[PDB]
Amino acid sequence: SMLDDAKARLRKYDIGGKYSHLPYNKYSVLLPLVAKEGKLHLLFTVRSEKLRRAPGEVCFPGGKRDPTDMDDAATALREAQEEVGLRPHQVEVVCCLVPCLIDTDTLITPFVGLIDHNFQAQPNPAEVKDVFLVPLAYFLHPQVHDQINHIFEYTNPEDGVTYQIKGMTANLAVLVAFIILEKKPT
Ligand SMILES: CCC(CC)C(=O)Nc1ccccc1O
Repeated sequence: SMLDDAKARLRKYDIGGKYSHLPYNKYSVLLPLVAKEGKLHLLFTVRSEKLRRAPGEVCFPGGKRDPTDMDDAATALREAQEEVGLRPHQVEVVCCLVPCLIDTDTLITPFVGLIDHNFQAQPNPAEVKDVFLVPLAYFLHPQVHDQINHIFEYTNPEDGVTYQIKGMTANLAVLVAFIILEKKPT
């Protein structure tokens, strides 16, 4: 099937725990895959205008590891629960993609998760101003804008609202699209 095909592709790129013990400042992100209307979508957040770091920006759910987390995947699941109400029975963590090195002392680890069809987002307004879906196929032919720095613009045809997606978030989206959608009969 569509969902079984996605997980089997993703598993070939799983690095597992290989880099997880290194002595960095540690953050995790969850890349949430949702099936709607016969196609795969990614779920994004818009960060609250009140936050210290990157207020108003598009990002995946995520945050800083804390002492309660059993491992890096637990960080990503805790944060997703707090930000959008995703419960653990509603997500299957399929793999761990290549981590992102920043600022010389920080390592951000991305996990891909398959989301239950009955999940409905409950944005926590102290952390998240908006939640939206983008079809995975968009990231193969994006609408690009140069700020020189590449910025994707996505307009939701439901309401005509435009979102800007950039940086690590945009890079990870393209990576997941390539993994899952390259070389497929139509
Ligand atoms: C903006 C939220 C995101 C959560 C994973 C974050 O805090 N990133 C980050 C961490 C350390 C240095 C720079 C950064 O952008």
